Amino acid sequence: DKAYPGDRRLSSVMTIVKSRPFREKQGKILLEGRRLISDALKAGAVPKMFFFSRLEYLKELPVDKLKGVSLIKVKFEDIKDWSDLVTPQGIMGIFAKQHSLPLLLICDNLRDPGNLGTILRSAAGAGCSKVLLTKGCVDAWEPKVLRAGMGAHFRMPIINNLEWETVPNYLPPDTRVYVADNCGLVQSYDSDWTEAPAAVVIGGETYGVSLESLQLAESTGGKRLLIPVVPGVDSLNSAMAASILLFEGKRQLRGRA
Amino acid sequence: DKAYPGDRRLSSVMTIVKSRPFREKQGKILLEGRRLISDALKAGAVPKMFFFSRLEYLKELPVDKLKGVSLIKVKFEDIKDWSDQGIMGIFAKQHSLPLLLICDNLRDPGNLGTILRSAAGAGCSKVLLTKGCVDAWEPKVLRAGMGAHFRMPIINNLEWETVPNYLPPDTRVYVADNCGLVQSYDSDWTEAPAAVVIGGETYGVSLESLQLAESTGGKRLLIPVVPGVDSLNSAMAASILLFEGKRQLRGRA
Amino acid sequence: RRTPPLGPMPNSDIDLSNLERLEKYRSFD
Amino acid sequence: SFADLGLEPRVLHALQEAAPEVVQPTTVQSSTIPSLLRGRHVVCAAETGSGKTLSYLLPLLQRLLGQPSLDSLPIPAPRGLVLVPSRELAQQVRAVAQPLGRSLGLLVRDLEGGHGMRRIRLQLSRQPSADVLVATPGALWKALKSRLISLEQLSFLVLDEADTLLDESFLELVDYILFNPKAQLVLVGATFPEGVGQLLNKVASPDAVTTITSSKLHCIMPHVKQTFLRLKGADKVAELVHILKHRDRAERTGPSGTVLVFCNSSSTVNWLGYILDDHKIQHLRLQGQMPALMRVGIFQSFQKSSRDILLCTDIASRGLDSTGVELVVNYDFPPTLQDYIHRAGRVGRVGSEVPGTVISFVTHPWDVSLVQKI
RNA sequence: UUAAUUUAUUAAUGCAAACACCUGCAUUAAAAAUUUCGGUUCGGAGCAGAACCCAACCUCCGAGCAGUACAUGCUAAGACUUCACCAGUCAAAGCGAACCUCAAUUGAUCCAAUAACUUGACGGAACAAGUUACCCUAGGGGCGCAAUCCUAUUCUAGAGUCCAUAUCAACAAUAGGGUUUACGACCUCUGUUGGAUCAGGACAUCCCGAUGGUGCAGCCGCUAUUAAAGGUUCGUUUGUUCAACGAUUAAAGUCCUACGUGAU
Ligand SMILES: [Mg+2]
Ligand SMILES: [Mg+2]
Repeated sequence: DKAYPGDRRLSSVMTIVKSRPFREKQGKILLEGRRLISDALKAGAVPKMFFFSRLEYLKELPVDKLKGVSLIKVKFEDIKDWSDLVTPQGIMGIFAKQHSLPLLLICDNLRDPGNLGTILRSAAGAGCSKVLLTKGCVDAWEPKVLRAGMGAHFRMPIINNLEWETVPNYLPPDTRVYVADNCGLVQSYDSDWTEAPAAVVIGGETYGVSLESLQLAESTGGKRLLIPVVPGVDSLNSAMAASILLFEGKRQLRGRA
Repeated sequence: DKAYPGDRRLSSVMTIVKSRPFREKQGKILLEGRRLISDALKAGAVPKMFFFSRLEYLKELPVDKLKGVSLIKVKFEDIKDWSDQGIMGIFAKQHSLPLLLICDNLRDPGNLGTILRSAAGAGCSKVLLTKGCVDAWEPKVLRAGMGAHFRMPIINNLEWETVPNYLPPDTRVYVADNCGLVQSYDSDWTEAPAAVVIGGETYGVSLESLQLAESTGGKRLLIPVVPGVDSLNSAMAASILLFEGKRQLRGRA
Repeated sequence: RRTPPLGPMPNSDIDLSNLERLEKYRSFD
Repeated sequence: SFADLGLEPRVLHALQEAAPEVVQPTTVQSSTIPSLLRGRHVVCAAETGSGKTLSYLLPLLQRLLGQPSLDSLPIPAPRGLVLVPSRELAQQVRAVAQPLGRSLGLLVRDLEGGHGMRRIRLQLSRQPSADVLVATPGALWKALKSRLISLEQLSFLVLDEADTLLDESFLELVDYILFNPKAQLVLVGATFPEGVGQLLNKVASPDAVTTITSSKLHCIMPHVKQTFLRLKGADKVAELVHILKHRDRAERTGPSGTVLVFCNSSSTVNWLGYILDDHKIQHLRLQGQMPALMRVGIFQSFQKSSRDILLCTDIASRGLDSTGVELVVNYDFPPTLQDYIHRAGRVGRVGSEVPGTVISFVTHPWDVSLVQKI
């Protein structure tokens, strides 16, 4: 049991959760939540340690979820300091850090946890079968990221170790790469992203899309797709644009044009 | 620049921004962020007071964006208490086949602002909310909305009663829920006027409104979920419904 | 103030350290 | 000093454990402790949290040492009793009593309304009988009416917040509690309004009074700095927010910013607390309308100083002995100048050593209190 | 005036009334009108094995009850009094007799109904901003010089561990800055977050040094002690000490210094 919040294991867990460079150097990530831990175990992640507070250890179901991993009882203050959320999740796991016509979405550059979680929830709603993002230092099990995903981020098939370099290699198949920007006009609904496979590349809201990716989208047989802005606002949120693009693709794959 | 950290401008700004009920009492909204303030000024928001931070006035580009607001040079403490943001702007808070997006009950301000930005992108002709408990002058709602709510026909005093009286025209009241399956794209909400009702995230869809949607000539419309997630985001579902309706009114079916 | 007894108070000497060592009124007589 | 009181080795060891906060008895404590150990029925008005509870308890412990255990037979009531007007004050008193009685043989218990009566009337609570019991008047009256407690077995009674116990809501229940009349009665308070003291004369016979500090209106503590609010109420909360901004400086230096807010009405306290929690302030509110479990949790947090901002209703104005009390804001100025002084003495309750800040808002009804401010 | 409140009055509507005009009622404004701008949920078994208590979004049975009654006599002094009465109470002497089940089965004030009895989801003041450096009456109190600050300081009394003269220093005293007070009226009616800069301090050391144990064969580690002598990067988004991004590094540690340093 861990009652003292100043324990070295608790300090190491807090350093790993708070710092993504610590997660990259230690090769370990922390996922808070019994449902999140179950989704990680089902997705193929191998847990190395299980953290159970005074509430989830009494359940003994999360103790069954360790599957041989190290289980340590945690006090309330230890759980509160260790978890990056205001509400500490009772069950946590410290682990080692496509279908036909699949929807592949590539998120370049740095992205906020709220925007990433909203994009994950919208993609789960639409039913995207492939997600590529930045390199391995980005953790989708962060409390802001996990809370923003509403459990859909743990439930979606997203690759967090894709990186900007191997994403063209991971999407070198027969998928038309398209650039989504306000200066792209073809239109978003005027694309063949549903009748054939699509590898959608979208930049950050405040980070933008790279010019090389925009050139490569035209190079990869696709065309630049723009959203017609009837209003006076030049750009909306990137998550809303991704949700609209996923909805248009799902509608056009559901028999629309 | 004000000498006191508790300056009356600083205190009033912190009171209006921090407390959205105080924002409703004062009738003002806060544009927070240079990109957000630019989007609000382009969206038609007219600021009434301006706060320019220690390094924001050094560039003075935002000083060109004022064009007649009450410009106060913003120092340390006002910016810090205003940070929830150095370009701070204190601003004042049915067509043929009309498109109305109705968010039932109260909701979180960030998701509400994202939904407002999505509705601005789609081009909905009406934004409908709950009763007086729903606040559109929240600074978080303004920040996530990117100032678009000033350009949208949004009324937050419509309530469960008078909004049904506000939509007594031939609008097909469509029920949008996870248990609706008709489908969202399988509805006639684009070939005719529609009254699309979206329930609250923490409150859900009212059974009276769900019964009235089937009663008022519409049908229950559901979003198909291939995955294992029980419900998607309400803002994402509303954006998907608005995009499907705009596509089907743009020549699709 | 506080008025105590003027003479010897009742049940004072028979207390002792061992109260259980008292013979006790086993009979009511 | 304390050794002049003839403390027992448990009492002397507990007093040594109270060091460096207790190196000798206070002058008021010196005046109070051995006169109570002389058994005289008396009332003492002094500084709140000045060790007066300890001064009363030490003589009470000495008197209980002279009491036989045969009166501690099953089903009877306690011989040592204490009264508090609030469940929080009674809980704090019971917590203080349980530390001293850990090395002693006295059993310490607490009784208040709104709590589990099964645990209150438990077989090791009511029937087994305790030496020290602090009880609210409502729970005690319910127990006596239901014959769950008695009043002929008492021998040493203590009346904490006796002026607050002399309330018109509180006087009738105390008189109903009032019972062997030969028991030693000691009352403790901060000040004695005259119209209640003669009420004590309704049940008094040659008692004694021990007063501390200035005999005049002892409004201003020499270790407390006070200010007058020369501004209208309309921005005053905003000014309080500005004071909160000033308290932001108090949040910056680590010098402790535990803030206690005086609010007259529980619903007004709720509105102000909703505003403050809206204003991103770590505020917890305690009131007479709060849930009993919620109030207990909030009181435990304030004892741990978990919430640096805490609002209090009329239930929580006086009697508080809170560690680290550095910020006290009369968000509502008390309707009684005695109540305002008692709220002032509630902060900085470690004594004349621990400093603190006091700020009081000024409203129109409190305009006549400005002459009281003089 | 976006203090408060109306709205006598218009102007709109809408609704009435009459068949474009008039009147009435609501709302909205414009404009007004009236008044404010203070002082110094509840139980049984286990976790909880032998006086209490004990914990889990702990392990199982349960509860929003049901059934069964309403000397619990009569007479009779003397008292309390709902601030009147009414209504209510206490009780001595006498006549006539003795000498609820359940296992939980429930909750609180407040607003209700009810004439009431009864039935419904731990302390509870009547209210109003800012200006008058125009308000009005009435009350309460350059030139002359250095008397003052003035410094290449003399006699050295004296401190400065000794040592007047490393340094300071009083009494009187060579004197003569035009920056301060007037004297004459000389030409006249307690400022604030980063950042730039400079950084000082601590180890509770991120690395390096020295070690002990290690689930330390070795490489990598972990723990603990000692060590502040030294450093602890560069850029992108964002003005945020944090956060996301890449290249890193032996490490990119933390804070304090008015959350260091704007009399620029
Ligand atoms: Mg009198
Ligand atoms: Mg006098």
